[PDB]
Amino acid sequence: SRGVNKVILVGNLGQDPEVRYMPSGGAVANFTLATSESWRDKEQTEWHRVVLFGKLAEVAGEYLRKGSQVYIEGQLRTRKWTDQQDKYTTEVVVNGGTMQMLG
Amino acid sequence: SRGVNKVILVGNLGQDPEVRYMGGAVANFTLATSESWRDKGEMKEQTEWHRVVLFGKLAEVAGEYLRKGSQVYIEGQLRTRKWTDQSGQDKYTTEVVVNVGGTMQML
Amino acid sequence: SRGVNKVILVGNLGQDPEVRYMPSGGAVANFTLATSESKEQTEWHRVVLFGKLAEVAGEYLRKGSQVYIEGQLRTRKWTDQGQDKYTTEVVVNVGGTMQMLGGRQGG
Amino acid sequence: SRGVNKVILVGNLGQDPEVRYMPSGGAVANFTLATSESWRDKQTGEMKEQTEWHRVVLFGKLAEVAGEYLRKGSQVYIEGQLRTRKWTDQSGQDKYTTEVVVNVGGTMQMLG
Repeated sequence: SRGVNKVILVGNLGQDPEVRYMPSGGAVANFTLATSESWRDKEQTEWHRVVLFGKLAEVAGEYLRKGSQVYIEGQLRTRKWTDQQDKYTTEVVVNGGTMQMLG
Repeated sequence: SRGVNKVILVGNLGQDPEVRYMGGAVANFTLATSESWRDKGEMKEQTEWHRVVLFGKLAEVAGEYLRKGSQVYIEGQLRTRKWTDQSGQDKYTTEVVVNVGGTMQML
Repeated sequence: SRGVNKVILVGNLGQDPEVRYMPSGGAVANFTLATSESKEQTEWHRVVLFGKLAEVAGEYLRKGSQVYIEGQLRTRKWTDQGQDKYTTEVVVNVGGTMQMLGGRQGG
Repeated sequence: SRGVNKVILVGNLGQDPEVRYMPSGGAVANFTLATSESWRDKQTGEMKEQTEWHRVVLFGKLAEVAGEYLRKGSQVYIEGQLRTRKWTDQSGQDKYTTEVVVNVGGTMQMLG
């Protein structure tokens, strides 16, 4: 493998985790994570799209709710999709990655 | 300051850095990282392209010394910004932004 | 600079932060932070904070507090009553932070 | 599994890696890694340099890869965790060593 692609997030879920099961039986979870920065000339929030697979996805479905504080270690992935044109979404994907609930 | 938003990358510039002066400098370039896995059986490979943006001294350093193919270490944060393109379509871009608490190191 | 020296910790304070003032007047906080892998084994990390963050730690942190630490490794040499001793600490530098995560361990 | 214990290093080997094989059969490698930072004292204006030497330990394939390809002065990327281990020395002194340990879930990457 060439280079390093690593994301570390701590923040709060903006909604309940959505868990879907793949025909194979592999769990997949999605949720958004808020991080913010406040400074004096001000507050700016960043919303991260997190994707979890397998057991970690199942853990998210059991235990995570809107407002839950989690730690995320994942990788950046930009994927192309089209809808009713070309759209691109950059996600934080947990594959070597971990998820830990902090409350 | 509320939560943690941290990106760490090691990779190679996909082109020469674009440097513009505002007085603070702003530089941008793309970074390739790749993972290689073996098929279930051939050595396969996928590259990920990251959009990096630098501000101040780091941007100026990038313009001086970085070129297409340079290997760098980046520590920054994620920012998704919205723009409408000239067709009226709302578009979003996620970039890796290196401000003060971030670094860039040439390897 | 030359190379990268980065430690990232999430865990719980082993004791109350010890805050002392240096001759210079700068604040310094010291405490231990526990991390564990599960068979279960605990790693105790020696954390050192300086200035405003150290005072913040003394005000608001207690034994059992969950914190996030971003710092760097420093091994410092000190002699005992006369053998040479070394301690490796996680020191929160310019580019580092400490963030209170809320919640606390019990007994 | 409880909390987070992560070290990230980029630096240069201070020696060739020593690779011993355990009786179990798994390889173990160790070497020291130098990281340095340079800054100008904001109060005094002086230029300052400080080097930090890290003790790295690798297991399994990475240990073997290190023995094959890494040498003194090689630039590597390390991701691992901190471990402090206790030992009494032949003089009877309790001693402590903090190492950067790369197990499963860590990586070692040759740079350049």
